[PDB]
Amino acid sequence: AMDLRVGRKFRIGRKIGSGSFGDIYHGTNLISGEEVAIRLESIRSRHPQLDYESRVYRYLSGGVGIPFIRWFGREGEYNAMVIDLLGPSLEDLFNYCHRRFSFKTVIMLALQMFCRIQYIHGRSFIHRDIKPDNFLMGVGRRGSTVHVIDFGLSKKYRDFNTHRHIPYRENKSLTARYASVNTHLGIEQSRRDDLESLGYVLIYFCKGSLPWQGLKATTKKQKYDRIMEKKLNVSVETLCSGLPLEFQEYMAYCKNLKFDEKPDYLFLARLFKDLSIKLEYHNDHLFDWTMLRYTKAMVEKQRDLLIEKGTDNKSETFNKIKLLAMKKFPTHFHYYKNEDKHNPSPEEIKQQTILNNNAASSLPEELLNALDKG
Amino acid sequence: CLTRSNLKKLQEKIFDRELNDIACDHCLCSTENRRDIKYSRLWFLFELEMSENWNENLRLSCYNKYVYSAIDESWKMENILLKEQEKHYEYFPIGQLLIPN
Ligand SMILES: [Zn+2]
Repeated sequence: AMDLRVGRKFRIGRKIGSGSFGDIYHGTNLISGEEVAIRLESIRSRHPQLDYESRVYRYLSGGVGIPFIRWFGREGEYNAMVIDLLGPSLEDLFNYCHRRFSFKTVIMLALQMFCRIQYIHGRSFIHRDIKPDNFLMGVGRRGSTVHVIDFGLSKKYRDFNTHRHIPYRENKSLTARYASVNTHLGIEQSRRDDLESLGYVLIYFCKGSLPWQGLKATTKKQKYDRIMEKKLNVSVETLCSGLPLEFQEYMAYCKNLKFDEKPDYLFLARLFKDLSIKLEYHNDHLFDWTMLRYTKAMVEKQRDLLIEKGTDNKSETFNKIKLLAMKKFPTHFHYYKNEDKHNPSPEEIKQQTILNNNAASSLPEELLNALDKG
Repeated sequence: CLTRSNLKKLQEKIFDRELNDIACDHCLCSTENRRDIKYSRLWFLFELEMSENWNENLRLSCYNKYVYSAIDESWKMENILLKEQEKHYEYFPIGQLLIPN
């Protein structure tokens, strides 16, 4: 009754995620007690893919950030896939940080995503569905490692016996937000299209929005048309206005790639790694949500101290907590300026550090212990 | 067996014990903290990663005890903090999970 099991090894716990026409459940191994994620797909679905990506995970097994499948098989009405438990997605962490990421976090994330994508490409695969929702963090000591999920639209771009690329095709069926420009044109997706999609995600992280977002039209077909009209029209410079030039150089590189040529992954790595050096970012594995969760927890336990010896708020209180953390780690938090239509130099970006150092929060007696923290 | 009705009854009792059966003075585990987030993953999978006793995380010490262990006393969950730092994965500073008094 209350003991539902999958694959005779895992018990089903609380529901954690709801995929499209599917559900994701937290679970534990009956014998070892290891936490697992359980994906359930009903057989009565118009487009089943759980069996397919099950084969993909097992083929991409042995890679960093590639979720190791613990078991796949059928359970009653459902197809059941069991992997090791993962943390929230980047879209989840985006909402956690109120949809704005620091320059540091974006670069740290970009460097991890570059390796994930290159590995998948190195196994003769392309993802074809790159969005913040398909990148998850680990739990426990894997919490620093970015993982990749959802290979339902994944496809082999080359043969294995020979490295010959798939032929150039058109009128291939048109995720409108992060899709490549060539994907809108019906052109076959390639390795270039994945990296271009990745760029759209990174720019989306810095600005919190994209040009094709929030476009209005009377006829709903025109709504979809305006977005396509937007991607093709917008220049790379306009797209990466308030961002460092490294971002523009990335998008320019990816959109200039041929249909079959191999990307210079090492160049993309150095490009942002050089930027982090300029911005004086160190490899300390500290994301925005990492410092925010810590600062939040540090402040809230001080409440109990005050008591013993004594939804609108959330946007205001998080703002107070974000500012305090911004003061505690002034070198880490650098953000994109909405006003700027030019590419800011590392100096202007490093100028924010001084501003963050000379920052003042509302809380008085609580901040006194935050001074005592040091 | 595994049916849709079975999953419903299983999830109902869990969220019943999740709503008002988690009795601790922990701030993150508190019901007030869950109203703040509509995306339960940010709480259950990200904020329960924190450790109040620097031995077990909140998902093990608080959640597993009040939600799972109450439904079934034999329901097992491991301490993922006791696990190794695996070679392939990026380094995880455990200091980010430790709550300062
Ligand atoms: Zn608690």
